Amino acid sequence: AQEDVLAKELEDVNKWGLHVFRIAELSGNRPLTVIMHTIFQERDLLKTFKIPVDTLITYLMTLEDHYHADVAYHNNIHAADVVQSTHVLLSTPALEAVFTDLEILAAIFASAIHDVDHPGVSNQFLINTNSELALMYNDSSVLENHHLAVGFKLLQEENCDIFQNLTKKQRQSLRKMVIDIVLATDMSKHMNLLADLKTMVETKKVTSVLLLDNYSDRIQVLQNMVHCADLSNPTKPLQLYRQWTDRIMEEFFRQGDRERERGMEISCDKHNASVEKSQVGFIDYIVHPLWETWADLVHPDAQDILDTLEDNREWYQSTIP
Amino acid sequence: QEDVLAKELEDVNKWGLHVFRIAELSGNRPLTVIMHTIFQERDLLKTFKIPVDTLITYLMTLEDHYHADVAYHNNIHAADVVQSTHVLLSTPALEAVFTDLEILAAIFASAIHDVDHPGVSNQFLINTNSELALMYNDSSVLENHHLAVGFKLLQEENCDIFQNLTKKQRQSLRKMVIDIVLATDMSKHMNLLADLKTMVETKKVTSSGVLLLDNYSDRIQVLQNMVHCADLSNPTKPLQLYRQWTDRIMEEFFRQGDRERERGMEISCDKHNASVEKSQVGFIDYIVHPLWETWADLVHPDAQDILDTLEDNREWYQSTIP
Ligand SMILES: COc1cccc(Nc2cc(-c3ccccc3)nc3c2C(=O)NCC3)c1
Ligand SMILES: COc1cccc(Nc2cc(-c3ccccc3)nc3c2C(=O)NCC3)c1
Ligand SMILES: [Mg+2]
Ligand SMILES: [Mg+2]
Ligand SMILES: [Zn+2]
Ligand SMILES: [Zn+2]
Repeated sequence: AQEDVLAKELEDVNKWGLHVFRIAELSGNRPLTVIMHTIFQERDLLKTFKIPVDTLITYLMTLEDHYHADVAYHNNIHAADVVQSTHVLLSTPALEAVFTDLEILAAIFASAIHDVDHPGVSNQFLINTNSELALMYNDSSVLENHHLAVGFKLLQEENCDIFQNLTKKQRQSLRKMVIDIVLATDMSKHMNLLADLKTMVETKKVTSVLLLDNYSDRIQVLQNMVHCADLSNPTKPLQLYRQWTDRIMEEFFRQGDRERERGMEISCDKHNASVEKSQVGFIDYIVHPLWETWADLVHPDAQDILDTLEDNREWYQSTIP
Repeated sequence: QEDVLAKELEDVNKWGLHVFRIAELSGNRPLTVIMHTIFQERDLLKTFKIPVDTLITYLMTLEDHYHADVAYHNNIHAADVVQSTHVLLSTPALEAVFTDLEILAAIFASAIHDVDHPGVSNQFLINTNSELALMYNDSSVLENHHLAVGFKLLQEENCDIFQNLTKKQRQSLRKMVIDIVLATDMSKHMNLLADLKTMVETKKVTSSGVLLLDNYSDRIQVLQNMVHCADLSNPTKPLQLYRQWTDRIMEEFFRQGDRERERGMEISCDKHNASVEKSQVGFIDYIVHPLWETWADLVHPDAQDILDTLEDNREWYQSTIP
């Protein structure tokens, strides 16, 4: 009966605002595994790429295992939500028959692994406390390089190589794209990514659907697409959004509590925080400029997402005065 | 022995230092003694309040992480790049341009720039599905690892030569060292060269022809090209040095070839099928000379003696071709 309700909730996999937190309770805490299996079935990705079903389950569970169950925001539920959101953006009418099967595979895999083994703390925290991770990666996209190293490394585990039947050319190319996509999720790169997206909207070329052309534009589109999915919480129905905020504030406060345990200045402070004002500014300066520009690329496919974000923005603002 | 090395070292400020003899007479400690002399000379120990024993401890531990069994990418190559940078930092046209901190980073970077090199290329490591390429997502694989090793060794007991620096000082130098080492990757050559060409066209300079570099972007860029130049300086040294570096890179390459043929890899590096001579002319013409000429255009006329040797060696190597 739980499998019954689980399978019912999975009927909404193609819809913005899927009940991701319920799917997580109903799956026995395997949102990423169940959401990823259902998406591969939907898009016929097992057959196309000859992925044995048992290998795909075995990898998915191992990766899911490598998201930390004690990090409030950057955990497996978030990875799941990011995969399903890229899945929906990939389906936009303005991009129909634009991306190859291998590019579709790259974007969804990249979404799955994009935050794996996330410690619940910022790049800057890891730089300033002189941690193994920052020493390893020379202070440069430290977390995102790690996510990638981990997401690939897990393919080598027993019965875990989901790409065993791709050609060597397919695999080299998929690898390069996954790396390019996942490094583009570092927020220190947001302003530069959005510049390029604006330029592409401004020089946009369309059919009587979107034309590309060359690897450089296609990759930028995929990079911006997964960044949008990554920052999609404030575009979701408000009950989903509000839970996403409580979780990121918890993680943010746990980090400030560790910076205090150290005599570090506090970036994060649970006796200073102004949650509602911070969310309004997040949307106004970061989240709305990205989604406005994305909506422009795919006009008018994303109008309802954009209307949703604007409503949520107003709601949060309304809590202030 | 301690007398001969004393005297050989008195040439530390000269292009064409007898670096192989120094390695010999120091008991394979050329990076320790060359770095040590340099810090004394430049007065880097008083300026940065470095206890003598800490530098020595670090330098020895740093040098031990160069592989003795790799024919080019070892501690003699790291002693050599260090010394070559130290001389280029003394270019008339760069007089009083860089701070004591920036001089320190250039020279620290030089020293660590190849540490723990396996004697094989980034493309090898990407093709052998290596663990280092897995870790660094195929980007500047070697170069990222050299840095992470260099900095980690400072945390060993009595190896933190930076202990008496302030916190802003440590951040800044850490940043500079990384930008400088990442620039040693040859994949980045052409892009750095174009940028240096840009700087020369639109260059500034006082009435002594001393260059004026205000912002970080321009100064780091110069220190990047300066250490890249030092790395690629072997063809510009006296012939009896150049030849010795060339035999050594050719051995390292032919050994990578062996490691390949073996593993069933397509052999890249091929000893039963290379012209050492023609490959050197090729290398000078397409990479080393466009580089040191452009550098020469920046500090005109100061790099003249250097560019002249480079062109006299190209001529000699081309004379070895029937
Ligand atoms: C892509 O990398 C990263 C890294 C850290 C946080 C995020 N996301 C957020 C940040 C913030 C936030 C909070 C206070 C000040 C500034 C920003 N608020 C939210 C999210 C989110 O996506 N969901 C819920 C609302 C994304
Ligand atoms: C900085 O990165 C790297 C990597 C590999 C070789 C080098 N340097 C050389 C390469 C080659 C060479 C020879 C044949 C074909 C292509 C290149 N010859 C020489 C050096 C050198 O610097 N000293 C001795 C002469 C530099
Ligand atoms: Mg992330
Ligand atoms: Mg190197
Ligand atoms: Zn994320
Ligand atoms: Zn080198």
